Amino acid sequence: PNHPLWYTLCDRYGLYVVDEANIETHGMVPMNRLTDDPRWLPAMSERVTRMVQRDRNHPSVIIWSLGDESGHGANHDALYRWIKSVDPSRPVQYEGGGADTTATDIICPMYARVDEDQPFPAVPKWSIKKWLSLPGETRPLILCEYAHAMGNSLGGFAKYWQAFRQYPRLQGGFVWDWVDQSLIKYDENGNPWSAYGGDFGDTPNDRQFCM
Amino acid sequence: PNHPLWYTLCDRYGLYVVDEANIETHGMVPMNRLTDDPRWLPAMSERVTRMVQRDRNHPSVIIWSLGDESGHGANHDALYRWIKSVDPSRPVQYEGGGADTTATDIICPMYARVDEDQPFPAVPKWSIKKWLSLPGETRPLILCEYAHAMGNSLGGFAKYWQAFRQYPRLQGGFVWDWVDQSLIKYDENGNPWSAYGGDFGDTPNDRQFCM
Ligand SMILES: CC(C)S[C@@H]1O[C@H](CO)[C@H](O)[C@H](O)[C@H]1O
Ligand SMILES: CC(C)S[C@@H]1O[C@H](CO)[C@H](O)[C@H](O)[C@H]1O
Ligand code: NA
Ligand code: NA
Ligand code: NA
Ligand code: NA
Repeated sequence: PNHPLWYTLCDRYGLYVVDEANIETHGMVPMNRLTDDPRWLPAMSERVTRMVQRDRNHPSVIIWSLGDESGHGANHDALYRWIKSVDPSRPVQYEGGGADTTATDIICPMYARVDEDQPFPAVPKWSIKKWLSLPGETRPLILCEYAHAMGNSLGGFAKYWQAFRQYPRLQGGFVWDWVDQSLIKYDENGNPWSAYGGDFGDTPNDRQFCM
Repeated sequence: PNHPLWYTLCDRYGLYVVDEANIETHGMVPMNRLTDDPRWLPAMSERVTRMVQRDRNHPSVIIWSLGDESGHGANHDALYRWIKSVDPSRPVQYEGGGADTTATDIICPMYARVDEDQPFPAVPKWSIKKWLSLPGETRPLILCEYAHAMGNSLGGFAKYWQAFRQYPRLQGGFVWDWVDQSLIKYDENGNPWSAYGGDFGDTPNDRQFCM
């Protein structure tokens, strides 16, 4: 959840918001180790429930999200239903565990390609065009993340937009991401320069991946 | 319906057969002028019912078809339901009126392209990949006719097969068609040659379109 003024500005200027619970357990092995564990349900529940209690009156918020990259655990299904019960006015989405689990109203993959399948075991990233028509599938698809804009990037961006415009159930996505997470450091003469991972003696680090 | 031995040979050699009623009203304006007219229901009904009565014990017959290029009329709906009632063992298909009407269990377009939409009013031929995922659509898609093999043709055939293999609900199609409808004529010297439309003094004619 963002600084409260963010929603006020989105209400007034006009932007659709996905408001997202502060839950990410990316580094766990497997990713759902905590989210499938009932002992972590209390802690997870408060990150979801308290977000809804704070932000449910903002018109800019159109979609709730259970968090990010925490696999798919029974705790997600429980909190999905909690939101659906408390606030019927907004769809709930969540990408973890393969982007099309029972904890999501929207097929919301990250970095699924337009035409190319990436058939990873357990959590495949189908071509988005293919994903829509999988046997029994009926939901809209909106990429929670796509077109990773790291450095000299956004190659193939037009391929997404051609597809979004051709397929009714391909309803767009959220580019990753808005702003480089570089930090200011200063040389011996006080001149500022942009620093990334590792530049503060931080180790292990993931270098320029913050930008 | 074919010569009765055909089905015997398909039973024994092993070919899947679509058995199709002898109903085609292509030249009507609009195409459904007779098939939507209850006056023509009796004539139509016999072409469907007597086919099913004849061929229903052949294992090679896996799908019933209500005919060809006769638009979509209420008579199709009645006869679709008749077959479903009398023979639940086989899906019923029919392409007329846009290939995805209430008279077909299978989206069965003719000459719909792989990636390119052709958005004709009333009867669009969507990209087959796009067609599968239209809001609310869940049926399998098998082209009743594709890859018109007229003369030096079948360019882009590989594109169909790539899509068939990638998409579960794209379950293939029927090439148009098997054998040139040329007829043997003889010249002044009694030498045989292959003839097409118009070569018998027949007019109006559609020339080489029979091949
Ligand atoms: C590097 C991948 C295995 S994880 C990948 O890292 C990215 C780096 O910017 C983003 O954080 C994405 O959300 C994440 O899926
Ligand atoms: C020419 C189109 C307007 S109709 C087109 O003609 C073809 C000619 O071989 C085939 O008969 C197809 O079945 C038919 O759709
Ligand atoms: Na769209
Ligand atoms: Na990053
Ligand atoms: Na297929
Ligand atoms: Na022909």
